[PDB]
Amino acid sequence: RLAVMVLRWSDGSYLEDQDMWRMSGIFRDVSLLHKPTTQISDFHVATRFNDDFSRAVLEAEVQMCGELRDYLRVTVSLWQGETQVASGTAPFGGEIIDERGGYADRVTLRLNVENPKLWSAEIPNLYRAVVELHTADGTLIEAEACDVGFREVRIENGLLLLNGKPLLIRGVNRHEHHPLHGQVMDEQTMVQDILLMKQNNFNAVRCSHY
Amino acid sequence: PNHPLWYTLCDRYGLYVVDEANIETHGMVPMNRLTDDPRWLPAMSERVTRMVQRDRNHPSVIIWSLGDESGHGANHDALYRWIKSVDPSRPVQYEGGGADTTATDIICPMYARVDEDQPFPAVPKWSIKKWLSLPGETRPLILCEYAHAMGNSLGGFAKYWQAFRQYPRLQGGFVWDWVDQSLIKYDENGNPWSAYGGDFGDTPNDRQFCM
Ligand SMILES: CC(C)S[C@@H]1O[C@H](CO)[C@H](O)[C@H](O)[C@H]1O
Ligand SMILES: [Mg+2]
Ligand code: NA
Ligand code: NA
Repeated sequence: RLAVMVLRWSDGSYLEDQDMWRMSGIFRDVSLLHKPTTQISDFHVATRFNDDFSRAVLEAEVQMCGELRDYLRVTVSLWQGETQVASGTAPFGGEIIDERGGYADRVTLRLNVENPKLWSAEIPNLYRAVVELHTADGTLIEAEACDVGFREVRIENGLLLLNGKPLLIRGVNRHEHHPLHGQVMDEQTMVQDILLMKQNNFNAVRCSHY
Repeated sequence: PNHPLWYTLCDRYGLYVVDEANIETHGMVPMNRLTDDPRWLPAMSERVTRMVQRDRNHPSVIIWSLGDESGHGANHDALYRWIKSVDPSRPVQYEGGGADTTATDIICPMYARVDEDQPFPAVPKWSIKKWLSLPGETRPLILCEYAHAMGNSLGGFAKYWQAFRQYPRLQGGFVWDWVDQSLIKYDENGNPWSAYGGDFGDTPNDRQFCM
């Protein structure tokens, strides 16, 4: 048995003065997650590019918790559909960071991608990154994953550029609101909103304000 | 460069002066044919350098100009730097080659409109409000020529002034121009009348465009 005591007002409320209905409760999902003792505790995915975006390096930093062991490995594999496009495997132990060494509990994988299919709101090309924590011999401990969009966002010479091109933001602010369920969101309502947005020539959304 | 007394009068009465080198090659095709040619650098240099040597002590002169309507050539960049080196006390401006080249401290277009872009290839005349905020652009904008006062004209003059007052980096301009270039001719009874292009048997000519 779980018991949850939810307070409507807190010191947190002082930072939650958004122009919206003031409600309370357990309004998003509750779940149980089982992880092994030796586990992926964090991972960051970066994509960097050459000048014409014909070449990319996918860089994945992976952190583990649990007992450090020589036989431990991380494999990051990148998939375009059912085709594996790149893969990197390494033991734990980051590069030297300072006078006390580096992160023994971290590893960075670098995968080369030639002619990456680029992500944008116009063509949302996605790859699948799979982060496998495993033994040298190939026994899986656990896998985490995410969708990867190859794109560069930067400001240059006073312009916001996506993949080297200046954006024109056709945006809208969107609160999480349902007339019957209040501030509880479901997949159907989210999908309805996105379809309507794109159908009406929107390409951008601001999570106002959270 | 003007008659020397002009600067004395501007010093004393109080007018800001743009002193301008006697260099205009408007009729060349393309406009920079001579100004990009190193063989014409000696002749151009003397029209700039000798102006500076004559007029550099006049307080009324606040800005030097490399001339007018001669495109943009490497000779302009050379003479721009010469002035910057010799007299740091005065900005240098020049309109040719699109009004915002490397030979000018001031965005100085001629007849750029307030709100309307005129996107000519190679040498566009942007809306002045738009010109200021072009990516990477930081310079002040002062029109070297605007509000062409030919005959019944100066329509839309207030639109410039509203813009000049609203935008800090829009710092005004020079109306084109002060005085009609009409000449006196006389009828059979000796009565004077105002003549323009073509009235002296001059041909080809550009008719009333001198006024
Ligand atoms: C007619 C344009 C193509 S050139 C135009 O002619 C004007 C006529 O008064 C002025 O001389 C301007 O300086 C010039 O830009
Ligand atoms: Mg508010
Ligand atoms: Na101004
Ligand atoms: Na004229």
